[PDB]
Amino acid sequence: RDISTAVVVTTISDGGFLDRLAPALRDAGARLIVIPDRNTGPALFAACERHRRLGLDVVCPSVAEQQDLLERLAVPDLIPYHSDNRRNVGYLMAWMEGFDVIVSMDDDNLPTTDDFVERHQVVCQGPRTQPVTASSDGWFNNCALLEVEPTEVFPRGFPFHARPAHAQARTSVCERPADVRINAGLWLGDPDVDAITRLAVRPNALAHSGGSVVLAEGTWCPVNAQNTAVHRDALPAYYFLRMGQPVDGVPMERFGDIFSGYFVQVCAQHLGHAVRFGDPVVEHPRNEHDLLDDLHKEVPAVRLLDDILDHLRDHPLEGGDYLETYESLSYALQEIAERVNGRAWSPDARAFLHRSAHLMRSWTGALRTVA
Amino acid sequence: RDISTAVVVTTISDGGFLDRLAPALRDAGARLIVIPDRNTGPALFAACERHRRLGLDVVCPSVAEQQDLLERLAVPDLIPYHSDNRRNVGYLMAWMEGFDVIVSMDDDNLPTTDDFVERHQVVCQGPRTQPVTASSDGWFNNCALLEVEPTEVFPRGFPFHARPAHAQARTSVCERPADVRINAGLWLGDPDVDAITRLAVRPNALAHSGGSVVLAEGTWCPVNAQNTAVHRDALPAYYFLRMGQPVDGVPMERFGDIFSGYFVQVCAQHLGHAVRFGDPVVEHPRNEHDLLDDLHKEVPAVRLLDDILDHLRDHPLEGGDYLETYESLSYALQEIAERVNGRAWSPDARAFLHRSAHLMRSWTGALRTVA
Amino acid sequence: RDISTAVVVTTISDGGFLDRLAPALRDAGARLIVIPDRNTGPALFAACERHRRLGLDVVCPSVAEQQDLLERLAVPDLIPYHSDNRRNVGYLMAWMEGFDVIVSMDDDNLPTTDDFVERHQVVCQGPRTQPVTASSDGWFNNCALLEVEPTEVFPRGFPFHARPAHAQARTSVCERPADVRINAGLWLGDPDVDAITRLAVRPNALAHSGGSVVLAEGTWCPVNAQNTAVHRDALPAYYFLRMGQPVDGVPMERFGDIFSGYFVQVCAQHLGHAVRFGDPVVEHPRNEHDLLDDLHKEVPAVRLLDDILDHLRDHPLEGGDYLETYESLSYALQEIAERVNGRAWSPDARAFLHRSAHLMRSWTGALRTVA
Amino acid sequence: RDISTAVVVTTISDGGFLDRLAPALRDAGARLIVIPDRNTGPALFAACERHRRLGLDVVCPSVAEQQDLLERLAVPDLIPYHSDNRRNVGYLMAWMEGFDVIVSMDDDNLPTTDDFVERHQVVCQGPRTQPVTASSDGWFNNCALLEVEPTEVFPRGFPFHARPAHAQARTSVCERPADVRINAGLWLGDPDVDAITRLAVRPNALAHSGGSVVLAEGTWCPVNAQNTAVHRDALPAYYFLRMGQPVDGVPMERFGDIFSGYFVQVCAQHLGHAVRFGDPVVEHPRNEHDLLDDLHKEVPAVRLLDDILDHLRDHPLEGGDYLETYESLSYALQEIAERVNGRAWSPDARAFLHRSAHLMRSWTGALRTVA
Ligand SMILES: C[C@@H]1O[C@H](OP(=O)(O)OP(=O)(O)OC[C@H]2O[C@@H](n3cnc4c(=O)[nH]c(N)nc43)[C@H](O)[C@@H]2O)[C@@H](O)[C@H](O)[C@@H]1O
Ligand SMILES: C[C@@H]1O[C@H](OP(=O)(O)OP(=O)(O)OC[C@H]2O[C@@H](n3cnc4c(=O)[nH]c(N)nc43)[C@H](O)[C@@H]2O)[C@@H](O)[C@H](O)[C@@H]1O
Ligand SMILES: C[C@@H]1O[C@H](OP(=O)(O)OP(=O)(O)OC[C@H]2O[C@@H](n3cnc4c(=O)[nH]c(N)nc43)[C@H](O)[C@@H]2O)[C@@H](O)[C@H](O)[C@@H]1O
Ligand SMILES: C[C@@H]1O[C@H](OP(=O)(O)OP(=O)(O)OC[C@H]2O[C@@H](n3cnc4c(=O)[nH]c(N)nc43)[C@H](O)[C@@H]2O)[C@@H](O)[C@H](O)[C@@H]1O
Ligand SMILES: [Mn+2]
Ligand SMILES: [Mn+2]
Ligand SMILES: [Mn+2]
Ligand SMILES: [Mn+2]
Repeated sequence: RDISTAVVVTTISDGGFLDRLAPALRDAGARLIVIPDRNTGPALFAACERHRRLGLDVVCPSVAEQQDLLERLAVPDLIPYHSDNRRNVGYLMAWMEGFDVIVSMDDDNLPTTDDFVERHQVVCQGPRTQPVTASSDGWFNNCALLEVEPTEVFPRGFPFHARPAHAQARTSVCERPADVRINAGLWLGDPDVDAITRLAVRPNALAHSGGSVVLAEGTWCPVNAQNTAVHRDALPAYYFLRMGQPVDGVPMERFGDIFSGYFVQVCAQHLGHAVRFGDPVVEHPRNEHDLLDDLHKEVPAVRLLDDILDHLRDHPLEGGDYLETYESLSYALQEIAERVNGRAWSPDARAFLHRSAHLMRSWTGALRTVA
Repeated sequence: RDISTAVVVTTISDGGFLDRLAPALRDAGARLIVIPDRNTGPALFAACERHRRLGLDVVCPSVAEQQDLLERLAVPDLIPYHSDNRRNVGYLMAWMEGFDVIVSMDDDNLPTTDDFVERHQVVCQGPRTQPVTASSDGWFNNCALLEVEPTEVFPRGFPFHARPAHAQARTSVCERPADVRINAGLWLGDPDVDAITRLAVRPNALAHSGGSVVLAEGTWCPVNAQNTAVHRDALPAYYFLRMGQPVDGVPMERFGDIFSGYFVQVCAQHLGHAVRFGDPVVEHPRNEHDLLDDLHKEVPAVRLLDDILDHLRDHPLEGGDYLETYESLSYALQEIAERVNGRAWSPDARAFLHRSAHLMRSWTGALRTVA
Repeated sequence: RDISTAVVVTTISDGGFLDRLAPALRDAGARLIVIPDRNTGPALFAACERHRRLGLDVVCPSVAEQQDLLERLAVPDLIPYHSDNRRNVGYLMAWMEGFDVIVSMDDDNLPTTDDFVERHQVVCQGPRTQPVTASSDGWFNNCALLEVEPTEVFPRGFPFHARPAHAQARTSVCERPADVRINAGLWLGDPDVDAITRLAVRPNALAHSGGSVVLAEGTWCPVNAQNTAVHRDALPAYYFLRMGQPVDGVPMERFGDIFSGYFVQVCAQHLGHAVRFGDPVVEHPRNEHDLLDDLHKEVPAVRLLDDILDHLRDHPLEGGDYLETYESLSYALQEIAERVNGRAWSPDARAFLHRSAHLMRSWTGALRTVA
Repeated sequence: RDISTAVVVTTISDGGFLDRLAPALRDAGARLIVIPDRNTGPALFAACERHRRLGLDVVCPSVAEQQDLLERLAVPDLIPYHSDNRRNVGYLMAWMEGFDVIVSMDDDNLPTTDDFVERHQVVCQGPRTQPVTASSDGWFNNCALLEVEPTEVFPRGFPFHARPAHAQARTSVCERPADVRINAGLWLGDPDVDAITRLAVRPNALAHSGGSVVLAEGTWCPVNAQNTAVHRDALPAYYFLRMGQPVDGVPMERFGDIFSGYFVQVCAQHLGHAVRFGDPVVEHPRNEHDLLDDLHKEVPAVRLLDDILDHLRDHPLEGGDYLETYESLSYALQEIAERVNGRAWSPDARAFLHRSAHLMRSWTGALRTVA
């Protein structure tokens, strides 16, 4: 059977990134779902049509076409505008059309090898006994698989409480049954670190030297949405969380895929599935960012992430598939919002988990409508 | 059958208010459930024991006894301390002990007649054809039943959008079947107005001249918790909402009973029940308050109340009893939080309804545990 | 003896208000300085030219002409756009051109009599023995000069702490030397009350029945900028204060003329000058406003006004003219910002008085440049 | 020639740090001024008396003695409690008593050599031709004088915009006249980096390998208050800035010595004086800190520091001594607060520079009172 792959990219650029992204996608026959926004210029639509007649199966639904679909599914207020949260439209469209693989990318992640789509098809491998990687502290640093200067770094969304003692953790590999459903490809150039790390050492990923790994049950690593393949069964749990909720009056941002990466990861391991890190590797000539503005956006989420990850360890989930498990996860987040203690847990911070949980069940309700 | 009545009062005073509250409660054999807090002095416990040996069936469970009960019901974080929200403990205790009538009062509401408890027993009257009062605009002003100087006023929690045109509304009385389950007694001296009205005209309620009324379906009026009797069947919907959630960064307060008054009211009319206003009347020598501080607390809730009340009109509910209806109301509030539009509906304002809905279902879950 | 009058109005309307404002100004030969903004449509410029051809000495400098003037005076950042603070440009222009009387008005205040300009010329009367009105509590309610329904009201900016006991205050009139330099004309229709009063009673001013008064030293009343004449000597202290400073994170608005009215009033009394209230009376068909939004804007300033007014009584001022006295007042506000105590005096609230003081001295610095 | 040295430390510890701090201070006959706070336990007072009997000239004035002193100098509200800002009391006391050298330290900075006081006496050296260090980019990284693992770091308060291109900057040493008035000793163990750096790489200072340098005019480096000697002439410009002012609603902290270090540095260079970095080196077993809480406190100041430093380059100062120059700097900060542009410059951020400027002049006013 032929594996179908759909690449999802939301962007506000002029479409010039298609010149380097299309070749690997066009040669493999994969579909590219470009999600524009209201603040997206008309040059993107002209760039999609130019690459469409070059052989690329690219679609670029206008904001009017996106809103009509979301209104038919009784979720007109779920996905906001002027935000990269609109990539959920691409997730939904690729899921309705029955694609096997959904590859989430940004407009500044460019494949480096011809087998980019083939490597991401590993999420359709199925269960089989394979070498699995476990860590004594329950955390794995995927940036250790890369050659990074000037010093060692951690990925964005990695819990800070476990960073100092992670160097003494024991990494072991064992032959165990595993079912890879999420494949987080690595990145060269500017690695996916938080604004804290980028402001401190300005890391530069030189090469991919560690190969690929599959994480065992209990070993976690943050998964982003800039070079990540998700099997269609696991896609219901890959909802990009809506940002903007204030923490002590400071609205959070840039962590929509940090939560989605951990949410689909804890849902996968509950269902006997695993997350893979490594190939395919992409180039990340990162778009220009105000690093102090990125820091101001991420800190509200960083202040809560360690506590959320700690409570998720002690909260067992229920469900037979990803829809039931993700909805069970949403109820667990509401229980965590009331038991967690900390100086950063103001009433607006606790209410952030409650509104997020409602939006998660609103996302699953839309998927159950098309199904 | 003898009707059982339990009066619930949470306070941080020294207990001197018992000298005028006990006579009407003691002569009727009603129980008084005083709910202290961590910021409550020991003089209250000595005042309860002094009145207990005078004939009053008064109980004053310590914060250790309250927390033990709430922990046994799997709700240790539901009711916060240093807040008048602890009156929910009195609601829960009176409901577990099987009291027919639950009368919510404050420590500055003093009965004026000997039949205070007997008048509040009207919530056990049952269904019968009685004169019911309807208004063309769907709103009733209970302060019009009082002689107020220097001008006409509206009760606290009355929607502001309907105040200017309420004078032209048509009030009609018709003989219809009604089942009174909530009785909001009126107040003399300082009436229950919002800080806007109290700062503007400083109203003084002189006498109760309008008698008593029972409101028909579609006619609403805010119900407070300072002189209100609730039948035990309707008590599950009388949960005092938790305050402190910020609206555009400003934490709301003083509207815990505004929401509970409207919530139990919309739940009652869905179940074919009605709300009564009038006797018994109490004196309100209001405690000393910083009126500008009261205003700063109420404004965050005032900015949202009109929109919430508008959407509740167009949202039909489900349920066979008050537990099912209140839980259905909690889900309706979450749908309203995403459809409502307005300048005051910041992400923290929308998340206020989501966390409140979770706390409402957490309150119903505790009632289902003892049941 | 040849008195010149310039009227200052800043607006974002289409200029239709000129149809009822021009006749009284055109017959008296007074100049109208209309200050447009960036959010002002082009119809206002066409309305000014249409009325200019009818005989009205009206000027309407574009935002480019305003910014060039403010840049030549080394104050390019003093006056913001998208704000009614731009009336300070009109204050500055009328002062540079040597006008004797500067009448501050809004686009919804319309004269009711033909002698509108002549009555406002009372600020050029000079010192003389005249009936002077004093109050035992130090406050005068100018709304008592009007017939107001449905109840008695207080003007916007009146201290709330002195309202309840003001009815017991003794009002006496004596023949004393006085020099009227500020004349606050009254308003029919919608009186100038705060949002607290307008939301509570919705006042309607029927007629001007109390005549005119001149307040003694030690008797204060807030002076707005919608129908107020200021002598050119007192104009340097009439700087419309810049709004937007947060108080506990809540930005203040609608009180720029409340401070300017009190500031020019305490400066005038220090120099032996007085404030007049009464004629000329204008009609105020108030523009449409979101009253709950007006409340949310005014509360931050209302929380601090009573304390600021109390300290201005204890603080003696220095200076020989309005420029020196206004600067001395600016330093006094900085001393008050550190000695005042209260729950509403967060660090941002105290810093509001410091930035306001610098902007006051920046306004006087620009006036010293043209002089 | 008979040089007096007073060490200033404010602390809430139990006084155990005196065991390792007294020997170097006691052998040199220097005075130790310990400034307790309201949240300081009584064990500190017992530790000071225990070390006083051992020969250490240590004083520990109670909060009542501090407040009496600050009240006599007409500055009772300048220095808040429950804050390390109370070291300004120690700065004031050491200045009133005529000490030549004022060494600012914290309770976790411990001398490593016997000549600790003698090395800090370099601020009494006077003008002479000496090796002076200049940098092409105008910045010097004093952490480059240390052996730091695992990677190169920048000191706390170093501008982030100049960090990437600083490696390409040219460092030259020339024989020029210089007058050292501030000597910033270095620190082993935990270096003085911001929370961004400490969270990212967790630096560890191994040894002092770069020697000592004296910076030229136009070469800046942040100066902290944990191991810094200031000549008594330069002490008036060393006022520890008061924290707590919100930036976009987020109160700043931990940067009181970042401003004081830059302020005393720009004042010294205007007067022909210089700043020295190097010996004496102290050990810094840093007190336990919540690093994410340190980050949440520092970000508000980090968002504004690069812009403030850029404008201080363009702003010329006036004055003959440090008092006149510091006051001239205070007025310069007010001009900068209105001309600076950026996303982080909300009204509360601009007003922070205005209230800080008034507090700077309030500090100089108290110094002019004792003089
Ligand atoms: C931002 C976070 O870090 C990393 O990206 P990081 O290089 O920082 O961020 P960028 O790669 O610059 O931006 C991520 C994507 O968001 C798109 N985008 C930006 N603004 C908008 C907008 O207003 N609307 C829409 N529809 N799209 C928008 C942008 O074109 C790009 O495809 C990644 O791991 C993830 O993007 C993650 O969420
Ligand atoms: C406040 C609102 O307006 C009206 O009251 P309004 O006279 O303003 O307010 P009060 O009658 O002064 O206070 C209401 C009740 O709250 C209690 N209370 C106050 N502070 C605390 C505290 O920290 N803990 C606890 N456990 N109790 C507290 C107080 O003793 C009294 O019984 C009424 O309609 C309702 O109380 C409504 O919620
Ligand atoms: C507003 C306060 O209450 C009372 O007025 P109140 O009827 O509420 O307010 P209005 O009369 O509706 O508005 C006051 C004036 O502000 C102008 N204005 C409104 N928005 C803008 C804007 O963005 N830019 C500029 N340049 N002008 C603006 C408006 O056209 C009118 O001339 C009075 O006492 C005083 O105006 C006082 O300041
Ligand atoms: C804190 C900043 O970073 C670096 O220190 P950093 O190790 O972080 O901070 P610490 O050395 O832990 O604390 C600095 C000093 O503040 C004192 N302190 C802490 N809390 C209080 C309090 O509530 N009141 C008073 N009076 N003192 C207090 C503490 O005992 C110690 O002497 C240095 O460069 C500077 O201290 C700088 O200001
Ligand atoms: Mn990117
Ligand atoms: Mn009360
Ligand atoms: Mn108006
Ligand atoms: Mn330290």
